[PDB]
Amino acid sequence: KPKLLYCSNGGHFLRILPDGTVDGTRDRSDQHIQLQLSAESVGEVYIKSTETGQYLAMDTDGLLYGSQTPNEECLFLERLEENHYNTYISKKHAEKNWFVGLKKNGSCKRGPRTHYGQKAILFLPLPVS
Repeated sequence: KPKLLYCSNGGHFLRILPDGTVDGTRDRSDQHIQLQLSAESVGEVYIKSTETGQYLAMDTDGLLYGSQTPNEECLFLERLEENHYNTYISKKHAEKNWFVGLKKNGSCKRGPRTHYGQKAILFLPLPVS
């Protein structure tokens, strides 16, 4: 089943627009916030927009963007945090410890500006319903 990824930080939902853009919206009713989480290997996943077929991927500069094709930049390490929040780490830049995160305003928080402990890197997976 598809999910909604909520960021405790601004109380935003992870969104990927068809223009490749990735930000956060508070509108639980937006079509571009439903994603399908795919397990590639163990602890690894693919995050995909059910609407556009876009994959969430992270550039070399730590910027989030939507990808038309599944690739290296699209895998993330899924971590279940003790508080029952999830964290996602770019697999390509794991050694850098670059996370998926959103500012409080809902803007994408760049991978190297993120860090463990931040509220911007804690997501909660919700039912679309």
